[PDB]
Amino acid sequence: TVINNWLLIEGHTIGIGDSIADSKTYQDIQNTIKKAKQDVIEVIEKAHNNELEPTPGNTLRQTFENQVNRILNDARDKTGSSAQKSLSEYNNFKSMVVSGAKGSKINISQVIAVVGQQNVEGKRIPFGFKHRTLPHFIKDDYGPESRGFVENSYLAGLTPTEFFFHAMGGREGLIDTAVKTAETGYIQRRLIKSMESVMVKYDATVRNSINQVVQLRYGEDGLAGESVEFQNLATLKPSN
Amino acid sequence: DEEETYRLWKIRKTIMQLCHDRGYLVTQDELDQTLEEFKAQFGDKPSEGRPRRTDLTVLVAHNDDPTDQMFVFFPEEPKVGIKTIKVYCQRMQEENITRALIVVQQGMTPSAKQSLVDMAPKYILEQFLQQELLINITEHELVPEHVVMTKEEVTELLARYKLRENQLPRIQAGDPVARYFGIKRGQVVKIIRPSETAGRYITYRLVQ
Amino acid sequence: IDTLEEETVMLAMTPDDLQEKEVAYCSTYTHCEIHPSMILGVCASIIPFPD
Amino acid sequence: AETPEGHAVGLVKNLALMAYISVGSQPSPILEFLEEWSMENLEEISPAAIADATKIFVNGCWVGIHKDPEQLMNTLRKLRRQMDIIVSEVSMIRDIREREIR
Amino acid sequence: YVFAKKDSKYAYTGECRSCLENSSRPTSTIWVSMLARIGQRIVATLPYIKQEVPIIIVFRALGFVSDRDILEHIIYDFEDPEMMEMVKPSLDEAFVIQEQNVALNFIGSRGAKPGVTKEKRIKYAKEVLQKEMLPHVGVSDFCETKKAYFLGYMVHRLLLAALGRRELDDRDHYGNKRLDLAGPLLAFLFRGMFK
Amino acid sequence: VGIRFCQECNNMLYPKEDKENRILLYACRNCDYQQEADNSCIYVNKITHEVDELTQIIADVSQDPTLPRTEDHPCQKCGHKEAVFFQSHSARAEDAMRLYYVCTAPHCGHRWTE
Amino acid sequence: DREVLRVIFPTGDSKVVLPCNLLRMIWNAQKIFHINPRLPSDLHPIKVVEGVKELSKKLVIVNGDDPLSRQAQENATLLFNIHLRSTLCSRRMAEEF
Amino acid sequence: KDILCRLEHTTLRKVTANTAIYYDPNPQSTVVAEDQEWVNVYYEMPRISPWLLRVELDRKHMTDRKLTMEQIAEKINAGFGDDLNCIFNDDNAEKLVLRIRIMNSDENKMQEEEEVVDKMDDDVFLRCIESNMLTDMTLQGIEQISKVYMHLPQTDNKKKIIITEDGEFKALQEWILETDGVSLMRVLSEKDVDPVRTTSNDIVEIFTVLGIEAVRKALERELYHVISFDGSYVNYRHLALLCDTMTCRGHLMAI
Amino acid sequence: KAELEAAVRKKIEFERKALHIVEQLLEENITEEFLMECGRFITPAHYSDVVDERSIVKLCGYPLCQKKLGIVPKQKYKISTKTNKVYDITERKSFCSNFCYQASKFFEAQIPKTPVWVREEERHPDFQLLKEEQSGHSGEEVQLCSKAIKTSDIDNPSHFEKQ
Ligand SMILES: [Zn+2]
Ligand SMILES: [Zn+2]
Ligand SMILES: [Zn+2]
Repeated sequence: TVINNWLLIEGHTIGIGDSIADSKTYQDIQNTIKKAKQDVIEVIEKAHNNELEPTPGNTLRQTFENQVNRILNDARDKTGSSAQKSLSEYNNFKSMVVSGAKGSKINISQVIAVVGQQNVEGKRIPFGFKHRTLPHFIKDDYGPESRGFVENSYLAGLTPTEFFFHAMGGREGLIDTAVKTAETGYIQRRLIKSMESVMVKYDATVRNSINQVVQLRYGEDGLAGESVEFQNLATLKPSN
Repeated sequence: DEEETYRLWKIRKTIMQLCHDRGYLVTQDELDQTLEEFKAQFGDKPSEGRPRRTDLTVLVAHNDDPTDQMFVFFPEEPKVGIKTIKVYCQRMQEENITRALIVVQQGMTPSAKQSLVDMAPKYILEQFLQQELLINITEHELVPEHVVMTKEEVTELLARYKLRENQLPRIQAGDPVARYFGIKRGQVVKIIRPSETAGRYITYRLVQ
Repeated sequence: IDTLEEETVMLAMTPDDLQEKEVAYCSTYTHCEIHPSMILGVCASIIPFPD
Repeated sequence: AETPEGHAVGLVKNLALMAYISVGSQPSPILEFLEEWSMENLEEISPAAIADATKIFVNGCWVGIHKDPEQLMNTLRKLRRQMDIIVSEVSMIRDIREREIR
Repeated sequence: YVFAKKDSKYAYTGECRSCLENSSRPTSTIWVSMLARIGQRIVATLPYIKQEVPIIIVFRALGFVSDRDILEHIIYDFEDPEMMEMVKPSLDEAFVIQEQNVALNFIGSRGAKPGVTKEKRIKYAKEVLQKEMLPHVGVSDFCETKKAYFLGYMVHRLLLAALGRRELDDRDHYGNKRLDLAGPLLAFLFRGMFK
Repeated sequence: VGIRFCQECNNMLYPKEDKENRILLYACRNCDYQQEADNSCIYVNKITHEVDELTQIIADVSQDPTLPRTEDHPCQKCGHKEAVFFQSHSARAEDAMRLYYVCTAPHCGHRWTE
Repeated sequence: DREVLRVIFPTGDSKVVLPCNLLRMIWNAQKIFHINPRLPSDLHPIKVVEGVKELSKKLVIVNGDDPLSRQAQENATLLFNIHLRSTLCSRRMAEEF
Repeated sequence: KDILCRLEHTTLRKVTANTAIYYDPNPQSTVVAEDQEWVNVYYEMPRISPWLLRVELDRKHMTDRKLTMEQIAEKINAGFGDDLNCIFNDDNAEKLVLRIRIMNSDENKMQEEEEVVDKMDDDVFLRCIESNMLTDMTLQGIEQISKVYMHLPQTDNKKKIIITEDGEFKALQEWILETDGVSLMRVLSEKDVDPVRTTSNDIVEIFTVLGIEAVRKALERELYHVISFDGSYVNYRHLALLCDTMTCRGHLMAI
Repeated sequence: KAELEAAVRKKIEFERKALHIVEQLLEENITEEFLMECGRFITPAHYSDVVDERSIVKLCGYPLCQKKLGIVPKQKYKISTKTNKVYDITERKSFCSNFCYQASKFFEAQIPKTPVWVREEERHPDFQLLKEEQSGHSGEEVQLCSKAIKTSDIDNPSHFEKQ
């Protein structure tokens, strides 16, 4: 109550200009993205000239794939951080995030910096036509634009192929949501009907419906779980 | 070859610890002898050699009374059948001992094991594969400490907790650590384990 | 163009950008999008600024 | 974008705006044109010629082989782009690596 | 469509749902699979036949008795020694059968109605290969050197997949789909009612 | 490695052994046709199977619009400046990402990897 | 007791979960009684020792008079007592709290 | 990596570069020109079958597994005896190969109906043997462990946490293997494998090898890992109670 | 009564089968008809136990044979070139001679497969099988009639006149 009323005095909003970054940060993010582009380009040229040697264990294709995903995720995270470091104190997205109240800082990263690489089943966008992701790209294109790297923020807007790769990669979220809710409800019901008759008896033992000893003391120290708390031990760390 | 000496030595080390746990007077030096002393004492050459399966056969006497002894029989045969278990029993008939322990390599046929248990009251015999003795499992990280409660101690337990044995948790009589301790139905194992909430916990399990 | 004839074609998104001489990406374009927003259905053509 | 959410996500879909579902046609005009454009049937050939020539399927059924599939695709496209014999909703794919014209 | 059966007993399977021009009778799927693992033999799962049939049996039931006259329909370049050794293991499972009528008998012996007479089983297998195997290729008394070519195409394309020379087919690709609107749905509903 | 075909019934010639001279025959099992082999090999399994893909790629792919062209890779045969590169994409040699070029000038179609 | 802890927690993670925040009750006490940390304390070290000794006997989870009941009691509060004796130390309660 | 290769399954197909069933009746003639010399090394003074299964093994794959063809011949006559001759070159020579010939059935076992049972020809027979003995000789490994990953860990949950004589905890970094496929009892009973560690993520294998209390503790460890993966936190009371209900009957009870 | 008598009946059956295995173990005092009346009791698994038990004692797993098994080969497979088959010697190692193996295998092939609890339920098909098995092992005693003594590692999937 007292915060609602002080907020009548102070007010909170979110608008454009919270999503906009000064020209310094725009140049920073553009240069970060351009570096990631040319780094993936030189990795691709390595692969195309066989200077890429497979890291021990997986493949040469998986080596290239991991190297590229690494470059591109580093680009996305560097843009996100270099953006959030420019959020003024007068910015309301900073207000949202530093108190952890609403959204994640990755949401604001995408709003301000870069949407980043879209994945379908953990990998980059699959080659869904014959050897290309969309009929707009050349066959055998492993560049970041071809396989799903959205290099625009939501303020600058996604180009037509980024829009589609983003729809592709954001349908996985919608399907994962449904399958997770289903599996989770199942697991919860199974647990709840498994251990539902177990309860601390009057001699402190934890017993099940057949009056069989499950534990001789609850939690094997006998204490309720809500009245306990994290504490250090102080004789488990120093030297002799 | 040296590999079979290694396996014989490891199995003898596990059997020495297994007899020590069950409460048999095993000397400390015979409990931890490295491969060199095993070679020097037995031969270090299994094939064509003195360190045969037989002649490494231990007879250890219990700690409460040296009358109650136990053999551990390493048969030379890969598999073991009724004839050899019967020669083992008639050998145990002399020097009047009743516990034996057969360390087989491939195991025993179900009829042979069924004949093993029908000698229930006078010759308690029991079989161990080699593959199970190449490691002491009671020295694993996951395996807590098991103690075997005497009958007076389990009586005192149930009279203190007002329990019936069918109210305790259960451990199968063919559990690896129940076979290790030679536990039979109706006996109670006491598992001491360290817990992160209380520090220590002593649960009990009834051998079903 | 149908969905399997669409794999032999080399589309452009816009004439104004894609078929203009530059540092060459593709120079064998064979078709062109009318407008790239014709990829959206009836209920998603109401959303303003969907990109 | 347009899909339901819940138990039918992704199973019910919607056409894009300019998407047109073709209504059907008859392959007989195309089959006659193909015969007339130096396509060899699957009876007047020796399976020794079928090797480096281009299969020609029409509606799934393998109909012949052609020894110049580039000029044939040019001709068939130029005809569909005038609606002479090939109506506009007729698909003509050329697998260059597979050597087929479907 | 050549897909890869995850496990079962077939490493690769190439199906072809066939339907005539005016869909008089429903589609009749034929499979041509390559067993997992002599060697990997090829079998043809025909409609109206309960067991798999060696592929060379189905090529002899069409009247291509010899063995060069069965690989000329399957392997268009004989100087490909890698593709020929894949068909070698299957020109052996059908080594016993060297004539058309014993092959037609071999097929009819597996039908839905295993008749009593060798001639009646031969005629049963004859009309099942003549009307229910690849009907889109033709249903006639001389559409046999076209069904041989098409079944050789399905076998050749299964080999190209097994040799890893062609990508397996995508089941979600929309080039591989067709939408039945009010026209096809209602015509399918009107065939039954006029019948 | 290859298939031999009979000369009377055109069925397949299977290998058999010639005892009296101990020489490898190829004999048909529908005739008494026999043929003294020249290979002395019956079966070759190539498990590692180093394959030439310069032989699977047909020059007709130089007519693909969707394929990337090049200029700094002239054909060695004809000296044509342009080419058309692509990758293998074959379940066997899909591991490497090697580029093959197919000269794009008509009548040449000379393939080469670098 | 330190050697015992080194057995229970062999990984060295000292963050445990115990039923009394002792470093916060010590703070509540420093505040309730206006403890001046700049002055000599009047708490006798022997009083700390004996007081925690008699406190550990009132924290009863398994009520005893019985050898196995006494052992179950000593186990049930083995970690909390180690804690209590290492925070209500006599050196800490005289130079830190 | 030595213990690695001692654990991981190595059949013969993973070692072979190529095979070839030649027809070679008189090995002194040796239709293959390269073998000819070292073959008479076995024929200076030692019947035989004319069909010859010649296996060219990969060299780097036998440098890795520390395999020598001596042991391959041993594995082969371990399953067939001298029913099936194997010949091999010396390893310091390039392209080590293995020449196999089904020796014979010596003079006895007469009067049988062998031509009646339509016996496979000798080439087809040697090929069926080559599949029967290529699918698995199992030259090394535990035949259930497909893949093995050796690596140094960084998370302190898998590092050797010792207590220095100073008295302080120290995390020793050292190699651990991660197999794929469980043969716990066979694995942790071999040399230079820590038996006091070396768990498994299969609680049925733990239950059969180590018992019900070990499966209780390991089941709790796996639940704790699954739950604390995404930085979550469930009190130990609840994990302990679930794992006490699941295993208080003597065996593993799914719920 | 119903399950109490069940316990006692199948336990007396257990010890009876035990000494049945023991009579089997005897180097002699086994007549052919003694073998008949004992195989009257023995089930498949029990006869497998018989052959394993005696094979351990270096005595032929077949009742009638008393030859000692002085040496046993280590190879698991025996490939024959007379006919072209790889044979699995994993049971033939249990016997001294080939005809003994075939005799024993035929014998347990003609053992009653119904469980011992309901085996003495019907002595009619039991003694049917008893005279059956006597005839069979007698044919095995006179001569072997087939040198295929080690099962068969079958790897031949081609069809013959399955038309
Ligand atoms: Zn011929
Ligand atoms: Zn050129
Ligand atoms: Zn015998």
